Amino acid sequence: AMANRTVKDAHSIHGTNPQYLVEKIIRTRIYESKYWKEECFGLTAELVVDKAMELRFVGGVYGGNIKPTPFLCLTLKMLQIQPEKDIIVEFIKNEDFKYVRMLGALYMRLTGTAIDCYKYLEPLYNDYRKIKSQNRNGEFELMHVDEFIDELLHSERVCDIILPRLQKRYVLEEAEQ
Amino acid sequence: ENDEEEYEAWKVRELKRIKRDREDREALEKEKAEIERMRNLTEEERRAELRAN
Repeated sequence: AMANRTVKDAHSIHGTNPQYLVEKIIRTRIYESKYWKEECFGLTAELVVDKAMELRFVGGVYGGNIKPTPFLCLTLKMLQIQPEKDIIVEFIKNEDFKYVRMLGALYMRLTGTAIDCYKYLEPLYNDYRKIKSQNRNGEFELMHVDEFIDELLHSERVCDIILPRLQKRYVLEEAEQ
Repeated sequence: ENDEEEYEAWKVRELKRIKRDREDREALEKEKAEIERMRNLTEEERRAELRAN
């Protein structure tokens, strides 16, 4: 249970414990999962690097039993350990691993400043590579990176996490000096 | 070769995205312009009042 707690040095995100951005029962299903118990034991950002490179698809939960995908497990792990902006930006900027890129993107959308969200997610609209997506049913669907990015910037919920409210760019620009 | 049509499929997606974002942007432009017009109208009438009375 202690190994599942948010790291001692971590500060609050959007007024709360960063893990609480994920639904209570979703967290519980993650902690219980085979993937989390075997592949997410440890509190290090390097762990996330190694496992992220092994991601084969995006997704949230699937089935009426609410099973987490690896993607969602790593996302929670990231909330728990709160890696530094540098690594997240590296995840995003990297051109070789699309799933790493999307993992960094979702995390940036969940925890970053409005500015950083637009700055780092918007250029990813150019990225039209095909991606594997596991829907709520457990069915695999073809998708494209830029569509995921669009969902991150214009949807209420992605990968079964409710996205924290994000100001429209025009408002942040009108706020600019 | 065939992935040229993948680039074409992206173009279309991006254009839909641009049209949508452009419409939202204009809608909020129009709102802000209206607010500001009202603010200007108020300020002009205030100065008019002071000169008048």
